[PDB]
Amino acid sequence: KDPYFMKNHLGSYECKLCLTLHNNEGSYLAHTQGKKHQTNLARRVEVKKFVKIGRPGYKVTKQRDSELFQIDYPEIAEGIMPRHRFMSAYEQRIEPPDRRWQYLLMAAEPYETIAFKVPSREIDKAEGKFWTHWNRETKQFFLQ
Amino acid sequence: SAFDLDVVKLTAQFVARNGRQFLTQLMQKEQRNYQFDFLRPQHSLFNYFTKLVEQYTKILIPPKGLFSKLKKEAENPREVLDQVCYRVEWAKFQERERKKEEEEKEKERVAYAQIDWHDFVVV
Amino acid sequence: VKLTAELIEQAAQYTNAVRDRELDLRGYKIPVIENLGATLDQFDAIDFSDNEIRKLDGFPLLRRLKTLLVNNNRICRIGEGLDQALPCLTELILTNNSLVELGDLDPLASLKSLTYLSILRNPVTNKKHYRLYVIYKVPQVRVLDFQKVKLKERQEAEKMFK
Amino acid sequence: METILEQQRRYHEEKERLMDVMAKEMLTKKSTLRDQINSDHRTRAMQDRYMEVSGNLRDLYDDKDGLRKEELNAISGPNEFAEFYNRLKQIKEFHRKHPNEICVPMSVEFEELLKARENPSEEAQNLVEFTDEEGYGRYLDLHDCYLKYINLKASEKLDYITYLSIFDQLFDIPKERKNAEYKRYLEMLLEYLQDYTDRVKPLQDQNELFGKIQAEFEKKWENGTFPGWEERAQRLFSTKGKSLESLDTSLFAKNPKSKGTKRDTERNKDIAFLEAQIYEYVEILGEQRHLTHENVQRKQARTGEEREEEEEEPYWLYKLHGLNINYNCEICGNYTYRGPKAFQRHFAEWRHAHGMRCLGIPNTAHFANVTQIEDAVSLWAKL
Amino acid sequence: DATVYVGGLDEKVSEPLLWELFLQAGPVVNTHMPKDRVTGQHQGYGFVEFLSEEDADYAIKIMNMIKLYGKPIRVNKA
Amino acid sequence: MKLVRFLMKLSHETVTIELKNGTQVHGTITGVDVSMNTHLKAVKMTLKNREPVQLETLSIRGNNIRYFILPDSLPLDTLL
Amino acid sequence: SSKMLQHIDYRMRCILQDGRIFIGTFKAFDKHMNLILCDCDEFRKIKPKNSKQAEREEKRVLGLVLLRGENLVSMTVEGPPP
Amino acid sequence: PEELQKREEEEFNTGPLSVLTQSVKNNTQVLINCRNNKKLLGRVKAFDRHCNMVLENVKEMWTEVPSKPVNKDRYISKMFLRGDSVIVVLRNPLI
RNA sequence: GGAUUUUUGGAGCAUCGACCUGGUAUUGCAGUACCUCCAGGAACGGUGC
Repeated sequence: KDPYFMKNHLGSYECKLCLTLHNNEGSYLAHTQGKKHQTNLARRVEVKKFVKIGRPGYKVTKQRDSELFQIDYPEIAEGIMPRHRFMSAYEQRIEPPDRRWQYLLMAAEPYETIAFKVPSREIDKAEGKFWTHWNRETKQFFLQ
Repeated sequence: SAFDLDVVKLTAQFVARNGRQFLTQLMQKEQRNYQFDFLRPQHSLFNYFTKLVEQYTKILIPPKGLFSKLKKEAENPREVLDQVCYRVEWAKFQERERKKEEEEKEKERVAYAQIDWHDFVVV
Repeated sequence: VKLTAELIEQAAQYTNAVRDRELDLRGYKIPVIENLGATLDQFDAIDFSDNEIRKLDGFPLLRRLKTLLVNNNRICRIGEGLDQALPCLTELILTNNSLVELGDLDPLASLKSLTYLSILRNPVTNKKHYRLYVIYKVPQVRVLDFQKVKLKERQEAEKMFK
Repeated sequence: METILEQQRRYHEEKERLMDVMAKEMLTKKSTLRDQINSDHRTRAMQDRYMEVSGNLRDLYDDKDGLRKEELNAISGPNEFAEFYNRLKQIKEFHRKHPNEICVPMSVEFEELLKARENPSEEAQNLVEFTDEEGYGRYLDLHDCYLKYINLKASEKLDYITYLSIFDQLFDIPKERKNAEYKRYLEMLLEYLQDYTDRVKPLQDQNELFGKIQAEFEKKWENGTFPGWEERAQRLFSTKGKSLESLDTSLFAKNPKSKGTKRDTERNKDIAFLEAQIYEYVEILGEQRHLTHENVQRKQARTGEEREEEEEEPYWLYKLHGLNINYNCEICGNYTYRGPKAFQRHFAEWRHAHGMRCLGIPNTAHFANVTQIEDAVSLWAKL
Repeated sequence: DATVYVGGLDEKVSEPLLWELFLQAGPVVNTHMPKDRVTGQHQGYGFVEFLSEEDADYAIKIMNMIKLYGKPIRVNKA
Repeated sequence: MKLVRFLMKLSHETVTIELKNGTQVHGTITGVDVSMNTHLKAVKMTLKNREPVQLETLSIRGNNIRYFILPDSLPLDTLL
Repeated sequence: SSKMLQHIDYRMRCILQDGRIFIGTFKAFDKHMNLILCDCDEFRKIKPKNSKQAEREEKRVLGLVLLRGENLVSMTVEGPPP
Repeated sequence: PEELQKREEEEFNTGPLSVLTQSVKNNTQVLINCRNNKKLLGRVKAFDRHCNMVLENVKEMWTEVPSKPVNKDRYISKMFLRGDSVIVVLRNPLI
């Protein structure tokens, strides 16, 4: 099984390892033994479906600070922290018109997501690890 | 960078012999027309250099060799081996805590990328 | 440029004209002689021509050495531990030096096997009774400055400085 | 010089770096016995260096008590600091950064990937302290001791198994006399056993163990360490029994017991100390002796092949294509080219275009064979 | 200044395809795609040199939201 | 069978070759030929009533070697 | 093997049967344990035959020396090729 | 070949070295005399035509004058003795 | 690599180099043992028996 000897479109034999040609069949088998042929041979989804959704009543309180929202949540009995994220109003269930604002929504696993619309462009940061906290001893979330 | 390091070491040696927070040997030198940019906290080296002053606190300890002599760290290899084993156990516990924090961050990233972002409720 | 093991290993070591192993180290201007123990006692003559050695000291223990060439240098002082490092030293070429006082040859008399000496072209030889002091200091030297010792010179050396 | 401020802080930083290196050596896992023995020897050398540094820093406290009254005084302060700053106001023309103020002790106490050895321990080798038959503490060489025992006994009726059975005893009857010529071989065997015990565990305190062995030999072995129920009390030096403790206490200070015998406590004390050290080495390293005896039995019970298996463990292409010919191109910064076709291919490339764009000439077909900058500028000005 | 580096492309992308993609924002004078001659596959990076630096900067700043074969293509100044 | 083939199949073995004129060289034998030429590296040679010197390399001939000494951890059945 | 040709053209010291040592540049050898030492020097120790006399070694250089295998005992490497 | 090996075995079993053939048959100790007046007592594990012997657990005894000379002896685990220094070989020693 | 040239073993005397003082002629171009002769003192060393 020689991977270099092939048949051309003229009824001959071609060796692509040394780039040689052979007319008859006796010259292709005799071209493997030699110095040039030897030199050429030597050179070469689960967590989303199991999440319970009961949609309880959230308790969010906003306060205009100057240099902050506080959400009171029940005991979740788990290490999963509620995540906050800022999204646009273009994606909705009914797609209502004149929706060109942004909304910061906080979502948890045993509870529903609470969303607050922000008319301003950029007045704060919606990062989870920058200006957010979640006290598990009192079970209260703070977003600044 | 040897002259700046020597000046920082001299400032850490002169500031460690003070009896108050603001009454030191470097606060009065700033008003004596002496340029000292290593005293401000905005510099990148001063946060190490004041830590070198903490090393001066290591020269200000009573068991550091000023009024007493250490016998467990100087005449007992078994105590040094036990301290090295305790340091290795503390490093292993810190690595396990870092692995647990990385696993918790991965679990939070998996839970945040699987929640529904279309259930909006404005109250 | 200081003297190290690389200057001695890269030097040309061959046979000299006196049928002895000699290593050529001319044109080096070494201010101090050190780390000369890399020869492993396989040489009999060491040349130190055209050097800036101020003092001939820092020599390791070499028993195979039999000739020292310190000519054309600026050696003003001489070391005291020269007999304990070269016990088989016989030839000493200390020509063209900066010796002014007569006390510089007092550590030179510690070598008992020394027979050849060369103190020519030196300021210590310009003073009076220099050859008599050299004969009275080291009596084992037979050839001093390409000249043999004399019986009358030895008698004048033994009579003077009594 | 700040001997109490800078030198003490440098010694504390060196001790902390040595402790961190020892913790990094102890926290890493081991795969071979020789590498573990080398790591233990490096840790013992680092502990000895840290103890020497602590002993050198602990002696720098005589002038500190006299200088503490002037250093902590409020009358002094910025005057000496200004004098030291004026003394350190020399020429700063030596533009050379030195980041090895703290990184050099961190790199000296570390190892490389090709060789797991420290920088002070780079010349250390396990083959200069242990033999090939010992296996770096795996077994003990007892062939020379057996040959010496066969030469001293002057008989060929003692094999290696008989010598291993005779050497396994600790408080039994000896095979030869105590005042015979076997004590000169027993002292050398005790010295070899002490050397093997010191080389098998370099991290253990050898001086404290030697002091404890000397205290056990002085306070216990010299006062009847083997009680009985002539059989009540026996002496190791005099080799005689005793009736009671009072008779042994009266005979301990006797004149034949002090210097009036050939095996008294004045001349035969070193032989008794060597016998006690050999007994302590046999009691402490009995597992290594049992492993060496098992290895000797496995080597004796095997054949020759099993013992041999156990003991072994082109110019023509450059001349035809026009290559290897130096050509200078003054357009692209007088670059070198090793071929006419290669230079013709690199002329219509990105490097020649970036070189010609600095002079202001566009990349066209008229400046393909242009080499000099003046001819290219004349061709650009003519068009 | 007139050359922009385009990265993040798949191996199935070709040089006429990249030229037709780059010609939507401006005519490119040259396009160099480094590829290994041993295997005959691209490296996923290329350099497009335009006729001016301002057009190349506009093509680099206007191709920040391009997606080819599911992969986002990044454009940087070079 | 000749005993030269048993001595030629020895590498990295710490042996001791005692010569004829009171000389004994102990070291790791690195090479052995059919003419009993023992080439060793980093050996210690002791002459008749002389101090034992240390040599980085040595090459003792066959006619000058008088006796040899091998350790006990060397089988003779597989080498013959 | 080729262990004898590995130390060629180096300053080797061959010990003779009479007790002398010839140190020279061993450039050529043969199968009969011969050596062609260029710029060689032979050193022979002399007997003191006294109580306070020390042991000396007289050394004399001869140049190119052809040492046969009947007198050579052991050769040791002493110096690299200059 | 096989005939030369059979001739060598016949010359070792029925020749002058046949007592050496007693050293490898019943594993008996032999006494070999050296050129330096050192008698080696011990059995021979391997031999050849050039009198090269391989001794195992041998004892070499000689006389060294410090007076009267003492019989300083040593014991070797394994040793090899060439045939050039072999002077007299005794099959059955006295003691 | 087992027997005459190499590798399976012959294991107080004589001679030479010097050291130290006196008289004597050659002033000369060459790759070398050596290198004019006589008298006195030696408490210098190497080899063989």
